[PDB]
Amino acid sequence: GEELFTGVVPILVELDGDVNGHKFSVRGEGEGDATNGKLTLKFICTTGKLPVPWPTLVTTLVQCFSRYPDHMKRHDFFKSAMPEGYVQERTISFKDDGTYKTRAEVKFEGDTLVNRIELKGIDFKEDGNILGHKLEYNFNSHNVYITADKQKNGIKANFKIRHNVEDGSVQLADHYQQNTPIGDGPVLLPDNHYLSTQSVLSKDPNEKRDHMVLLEFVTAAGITHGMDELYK
Repeated sequence: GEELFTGVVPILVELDGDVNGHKFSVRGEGEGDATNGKLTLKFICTTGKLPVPWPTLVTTLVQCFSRYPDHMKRHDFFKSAMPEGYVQERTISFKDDGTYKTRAEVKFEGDTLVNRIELKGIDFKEDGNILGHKLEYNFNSHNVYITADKQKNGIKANFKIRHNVEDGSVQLADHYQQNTPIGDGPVLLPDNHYLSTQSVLSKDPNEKRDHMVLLEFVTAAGITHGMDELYK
């Protein structure tokens, strides 16, 4: 629940990936401040060079750090499933290109929130925008649309990421998401709402390994009932 997220929380991220047979690993570390909706992480490709553009991994690499406004806190499934955690699964369909399938478990290991991911990508084009590394190193702002999945006792989400391509075009990545709690504990199943997400990508000038520094802000919105500041 909310009590685990009231301060600054250390984060660890571990990804094992395989895209068109190219195997790679990513590790990240940082901290999250759910009260302000802020995440700061640094990621390293521990196997060498990354075979895909860093931006294509941003969404895969802990929505429990979203800032839910006071009047919406009963719609925060992610924190309600902690510390035991949840499984997050996605299909990410890159328009005119391949598909990522991801499975992650997000849970606390003591004081640390840990996101452990497996990623499998198939059907990518050798000189498409992904395997051809034609995406700009930046990120746009997007909304993540959430709805309850009573039958799986969790949530579904959908959104479309727009990756800037170096030639001025846009590479769409359609996201279909499911989250299911780990274990049988009670959870909060929300009304429809969304997460507004901003991200800033940068580099550590003293880092020689292939890496990504990330700052992210995430707030929940889309429900108005109970927000008295909106009356007048």
